[PDB]
Amino acid sequence: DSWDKDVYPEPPRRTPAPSPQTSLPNPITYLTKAFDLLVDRPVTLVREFIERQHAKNKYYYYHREFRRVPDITECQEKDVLCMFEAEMQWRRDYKVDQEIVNIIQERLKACQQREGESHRQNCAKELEQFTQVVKAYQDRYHDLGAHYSARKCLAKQKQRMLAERKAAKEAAAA
Amino acid sequence: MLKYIIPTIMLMPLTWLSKNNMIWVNSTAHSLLISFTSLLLMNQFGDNSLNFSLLFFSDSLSTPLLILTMWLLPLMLMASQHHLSKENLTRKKLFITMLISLQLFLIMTFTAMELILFYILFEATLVPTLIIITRWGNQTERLNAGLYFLFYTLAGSLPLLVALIYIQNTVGSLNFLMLQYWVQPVHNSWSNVFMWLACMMAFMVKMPLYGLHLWLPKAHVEAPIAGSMVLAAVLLKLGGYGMLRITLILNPMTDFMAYPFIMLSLWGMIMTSSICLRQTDLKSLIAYSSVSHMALVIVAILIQTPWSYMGATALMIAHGLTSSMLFCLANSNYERIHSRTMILARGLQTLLPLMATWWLLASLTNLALPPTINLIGELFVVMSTFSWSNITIILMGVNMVITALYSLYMLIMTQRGKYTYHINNISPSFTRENALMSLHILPLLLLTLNPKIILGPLY
Amino acid sequence: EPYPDDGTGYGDYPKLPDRSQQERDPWYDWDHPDLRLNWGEPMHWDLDMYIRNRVDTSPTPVNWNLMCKHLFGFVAFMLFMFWVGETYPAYQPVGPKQYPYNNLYLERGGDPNKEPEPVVHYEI
Amino acid sequence: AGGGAHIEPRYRQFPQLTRSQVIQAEFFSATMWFWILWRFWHDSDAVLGHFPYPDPSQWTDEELGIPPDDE
Amino acid sequence: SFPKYEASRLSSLPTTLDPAEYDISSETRKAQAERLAIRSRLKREYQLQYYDPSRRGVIEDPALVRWTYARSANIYPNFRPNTKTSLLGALFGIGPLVFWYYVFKTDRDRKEKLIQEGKLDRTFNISY
Amino acid sequence: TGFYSKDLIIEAANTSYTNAWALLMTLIATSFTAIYSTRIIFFALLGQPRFPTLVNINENNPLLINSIKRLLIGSLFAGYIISNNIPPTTIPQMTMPYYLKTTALIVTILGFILALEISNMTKNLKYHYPSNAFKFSTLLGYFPTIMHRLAPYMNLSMSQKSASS
Amino acid sequence: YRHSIFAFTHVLIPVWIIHYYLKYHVTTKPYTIVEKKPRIFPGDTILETGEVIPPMKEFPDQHH
Amino acid sequence: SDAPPLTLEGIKDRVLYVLKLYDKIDPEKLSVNSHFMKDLGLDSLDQVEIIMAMEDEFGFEIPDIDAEKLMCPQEIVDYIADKKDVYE
Amino acid sequence: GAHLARRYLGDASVEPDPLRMPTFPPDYGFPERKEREMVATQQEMNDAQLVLQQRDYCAHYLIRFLKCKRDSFPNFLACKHERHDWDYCEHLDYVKRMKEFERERRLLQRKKRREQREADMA
Amino acid sequence: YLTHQQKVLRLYKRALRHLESWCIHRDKYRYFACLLRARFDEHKNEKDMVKATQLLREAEEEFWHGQHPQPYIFPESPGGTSYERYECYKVPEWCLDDWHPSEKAMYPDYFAKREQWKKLRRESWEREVKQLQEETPVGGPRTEALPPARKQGDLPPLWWHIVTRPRERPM
Ligand SMILES: CCCCCCCCCCCC(=O)OC[C@H](COP(=O)(O)OCC[N+](C)(C)C)OC(=O)CCCCCCCCCCC
Ligand SMILES: *C(=O)CCCCCCCCCCCCC
Ligand SMILES: [Zn+2]
Repeated sequence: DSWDKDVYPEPPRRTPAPSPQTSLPNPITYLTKAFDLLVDRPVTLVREFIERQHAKNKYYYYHREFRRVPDITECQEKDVLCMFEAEMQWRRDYKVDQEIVNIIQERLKACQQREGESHRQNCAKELEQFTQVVKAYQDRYHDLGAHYSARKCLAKQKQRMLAERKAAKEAAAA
Repeated sequence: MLKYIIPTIMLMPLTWLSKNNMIWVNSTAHSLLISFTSLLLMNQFGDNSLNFSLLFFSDSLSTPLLILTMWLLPLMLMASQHHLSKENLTRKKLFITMLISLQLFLIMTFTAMELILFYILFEATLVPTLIIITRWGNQTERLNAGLYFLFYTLAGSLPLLVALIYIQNTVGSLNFLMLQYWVQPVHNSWSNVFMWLACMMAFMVKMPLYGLHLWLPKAHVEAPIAGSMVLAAVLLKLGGYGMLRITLILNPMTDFMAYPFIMLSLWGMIMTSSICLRQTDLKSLIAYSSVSHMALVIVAILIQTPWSYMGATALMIAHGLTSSMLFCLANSNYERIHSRTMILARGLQTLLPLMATWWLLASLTNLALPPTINLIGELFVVMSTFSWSNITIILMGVNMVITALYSLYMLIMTQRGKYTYHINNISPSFTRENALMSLHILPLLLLTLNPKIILGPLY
Repeated sequence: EPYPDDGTGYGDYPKLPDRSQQERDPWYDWDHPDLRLNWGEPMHWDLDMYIRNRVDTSPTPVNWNLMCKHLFGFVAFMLFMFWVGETYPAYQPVGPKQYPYNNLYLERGGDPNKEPEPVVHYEI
Repeated sequence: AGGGAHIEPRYRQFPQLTRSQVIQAEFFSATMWFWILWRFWHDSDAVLGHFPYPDPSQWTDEELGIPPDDE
Repeated sequence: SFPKYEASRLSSLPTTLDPAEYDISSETRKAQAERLAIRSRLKREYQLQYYDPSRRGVIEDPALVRWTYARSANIYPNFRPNTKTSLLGALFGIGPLVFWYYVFKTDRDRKEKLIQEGKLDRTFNISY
Repeated sequence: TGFYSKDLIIEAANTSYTNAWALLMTLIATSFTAIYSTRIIFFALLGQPRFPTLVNINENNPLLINSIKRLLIGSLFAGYIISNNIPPTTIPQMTMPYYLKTTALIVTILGFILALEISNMTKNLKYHYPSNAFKFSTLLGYFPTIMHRLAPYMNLSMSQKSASS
Repeated sequence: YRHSIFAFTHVLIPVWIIHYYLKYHVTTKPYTIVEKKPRIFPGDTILETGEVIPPMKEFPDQHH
Repeated sequence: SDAPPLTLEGIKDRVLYVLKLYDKIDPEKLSVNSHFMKDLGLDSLDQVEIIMAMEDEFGFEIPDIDAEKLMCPQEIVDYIADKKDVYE
Repeated sequence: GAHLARRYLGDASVEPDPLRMPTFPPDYGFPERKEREMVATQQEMNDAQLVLQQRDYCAHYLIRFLKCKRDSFPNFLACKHERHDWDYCEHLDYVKRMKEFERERRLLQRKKRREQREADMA
Repeated sequence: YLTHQQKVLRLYKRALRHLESWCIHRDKYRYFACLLRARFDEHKNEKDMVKATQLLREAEEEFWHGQHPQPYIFPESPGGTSYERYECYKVPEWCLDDWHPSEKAMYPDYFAKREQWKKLRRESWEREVKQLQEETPVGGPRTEALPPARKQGDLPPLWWHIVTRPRERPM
């Protein structure tokens, strides 16, 4: 297969069987028999020729994997060598998280088109996830600014955590 | 960056040791070769910038400006051949030397890792620029234009020198990589308000900021063709590039210090567009058009958002190609009728059909017709400023209307209408002039296909 | 007639009549037919504003003040009448067209949990 | 351009015609009326009305389920 | 009698309905004639160069040169700081900048309160 | 073609929770459609010619006839063909009082009758009284003569005296 | 001949290029072409799975 | 445009064919040279009506500054000849 | 709209508000009110992809009509009876909601008389 | 300036155009054209030179009140739908001097006939200047218009651009 089916789900297709009632012929049915003979088959011949060439000299490319490194929380102040690797790792994860929100958004848009006029109901699992990730993405990376960095991300989290532990502490005193 | 600095130096021996009748040919060919190798700077990674040595580095903000800089020198050489024809041999080779020494400083300026090395080369560009204007301009006003161009820049540069040295004493370093990890927030105090002004006013005079721009309609008008091209294509972007770098060490004071400079730019963006509707000089009309676009870049840099910086970088490259193209167009008419009044030679589309096609394409990019990179950069700045304050759509929408009004009024005045009867020496367009316009417009449109290489470090 | 010496930089430049270029003899053989000028003629200070592609000052059949009264009146009355029609809508005699299954609760993005208060519609 | 029947522009007079203009012009004029009449006959509801409008005045208080005024 | 035509800067008085064309004094005939005199002297000078075959270029127009010189380079040396320029310059130059400052300052100050307190909706806002 | 779209709109406009003045304006407009259509037919097809003496009134170029013909066919069958194939997506209203179902037809025909009478009244040799209602409509409401002469004057004047000088 | 040449270079060749582009490049990536799932009416059989949807309830209809 | 070109003689036929339906001139006395003031003494205001008839005949309209200088059935053909670039 | 003259140039209390249609008590008032049933319960409507406004109570009719159009292609002139059936079914729904308008209007007229009696008792 | 005789002719000239715009139908135009025609003859015989002006001003003022808001304009006049429609196709004559020889060789006959005119103008230029200076007042010319050609061979001075102007329908 081309893409992993789990990452991009698709419910099974149900094509209703044709059931003609009129005596006239269906023009599309004959066109489908003329398109699949003068377009589909000739194109398949060229591809099969091209596909055979590729199999003769197969060669591979690998998906680079990055070894984990200490995060910004484990780096001494004004320690560039330790802060450099931690900062670079943070930037890579920021890029990955950007694409995750793109995967979820892509799934959400697909549901709206696939489900047609009933999209407002059948698209409930996707929309819940989309709101789930977007809330998480907003907290991790938002209002940081153009000169964003791991330090500002750490500071923002510590601002949220303090305002949460204080809220939790004083809730019991209500 | 030595692989580009040394070739640029070798252009100087090439010009002086070449045959007396091959200075324009050898110079043009070899500078084009230097431009071709500049594409190697695009080895940009997503996490870490490209660090060559302790003096030079390149990231996604430097690369587009460097490639633009080295692509402009061959174009300047073609445009200078005509009016430097009766000039004697020795002074022609001095003119080319100024252009090469100007490219030498620019490429080192856009790649300097340390912020005082940036200052030296940033200021060093004044000398060659001043000499081109004051020695090879035509009018009697080139002398006073040179003085205005000189003292406006230094009045802002000298406070900048003090501010940078103060930062090194306190922080301990000026290496831009180091500042990214040792930067500390700026406290709100009267001393820190003037530290902010010193670090920025030097770059506001070169954008230019509205109010501090009276030198631009004098330098860009009295300069030779090569002077106007580099002045309005690269030298204005030194200030914009400078701001993008030094705003790293000014947070959070930029939250409130940006207010006076956002209002000057937003309202000045409408004063400069309006002034274009009544300018009686075709070359001065294009000059004021530069202040309006660069007012968008000032707003984009001062609000510090990922979308604004991506828009700011795209706008700077788009303006450089479009503004330099317009100066060349206005120059071709001047080289025939030898006058700058816009209402003198009319209906030129009847006599120069192809040169009017270049006029049309240049104006479409000037008024940001999609999907040009002129529109992509401007749109992103408009999107970012809407989040800043939804009311800004009013001012950035009115400027769009005025921008299309003066862009097409210039097109209609000189191309449409009826030709002047007593102007009878409109010879056809030489291949030199047609090729000059094709080297501006083709790269401008091709970038639309892969526009991510001009969006900057925050892409 | 020099411009008034109010210190606005006009100097000794002639103050020609504030007449558009469309208000000139169209048939007179002009040295500049489009601009309707003559070589050696002092150009109006605002010549670039009075060209034929711009502000025109030709006499109009209806006096300027009269035109303003009519146009504003039509605009003013029409807007007032729209407001009157907005607060007095014209609606035919009908009821709240009914829909089943709790008024299409599940079809309208209804949350299955915390089921709605049942709503039913009876024949008639 | 085209076939170019090249009918001379006559001086003060009625312009010359051809046999093709009138026959084709008249053909569509009759087609419009034929189409207008044929559709009007088969389904005239669309232009006059589909269903009678039930006057509510000529109704009874019983079918509407109005409780008696006497409670 | 029909209502009289009332002129204006954007609607000039028709020449026919102007009580200045019909009167024929001694000054008018020797004045409207004088205008045509110089107007003809200039046309003669222009006509000589326009029709000359040994000419290829642009006929310099001193009227055009004076028009542009009075619009760009002669304004400042004829400028005096007085009560009109100072007041006109102040409210056109400083006025709008101040007006737009309080508009944007008030708008952004209002927004910041609603975001700190959570009263501004930013559910799906992940672009800025 | 037009009946399957225009008439079906007046039916929905008439029988909707709408704005009474807006509902009235549409109906008056539909009558006005007949009046200026009758203006074109009367002044361009009927009466006696007013054009110069030497003209070439030719229509036999094959391109001109063919181009018009296809749209002429389309102008008659487009509404029926389209409306009977597009899937339903609303609830069209088909039951309504008699004076609302045909309100579209009566106003246009009524305007047709009114237009024909007014057109013929121009043949009589009675003089004319220039009316302000006539000059208001002739000059497009004066909007193109105030705005297009006022706004350019204000903006351009401000550019030179204030912005630049 | 004129129509056959035009119907070949300007219709048949592009639809080969477009179809080859769509079949083997565009459709190999997720959600490049997303169809609307066909409408399923009562009393229909599915080509893929073979399910049958029971018809609707008895209609209490009437003439006209 | 498909409009037939105007010939030098063709214009003259039209010019006189219009003057011959005035019902104020003698057809046998009006010729290519017939002044409207010195030859047959036609009224000046009739020149306005004469020219208007010419303008309504050829389509284009003559200026009033030069219409007042034309009372010579030969001159009208000359003026129209020098306004539609007719040379044969 | 004849009734409009009454509501805007007459008495507002008698006429019912279209946005405030009867909040009156439940089925009480009409003995043995019969619930309006439905045919396409949940999945039949959400399988023909009917619009959110069309599938009110004639879905069985609309679903049936859409079945004919798919099969009758290209005989677009066919299925005329199916469309007529849905039009009639929609018409009955239109009158049924129309009855509620007059049902409440007279109930409003009845409701005021009792109030008038109490005010006029003394 | 316009002589009082000229003004009446212009006023009469326009009044019929606007009047024609009110009638449209030819027959209704003829009926009122005669009536308006008559009203001129009513005061035509007047020879006061001081009451005629008063009527003219009252005539001009009367014309303005009743003038058609949208007068008919012939489609080649200052205001018509095809005014200057072909100004883009009109090109000067000196443009041919810049042609490439290869594209000039496409018309061997045409350009031979052009060289004669340049010779004709070049030879005639000296005489035309001499004619204008002598036939002009000492202080300079007083009006437009140039003298005609006096002697045979000499051509009207200042004739090149009037003679060789672009055609009115270039293409
Ligand atoms: C069911 C809804 C009502 C249906 C009836 C239609 C509405 C009544 C009007 C029908 C008559 C008609 O439009 O007349 C059409 C006439 C015809 O041109 P003319 O000027 O008479 O002749 C022209 C030729 N001349 C000059 C030689 C005689 O032009 C007019 O009226 C001109 C005035 C138009 C504006 C008036 C309506 C807008 C009012 C608002 C403020 C301007
Ligand atoms: C009620 O909703 C009627 C809405 C229709 C508005 C147009 C009314 C036109 C009345 C004209 C008189 C016709 C009387 C039969
Ligand atoms: Zn030159």
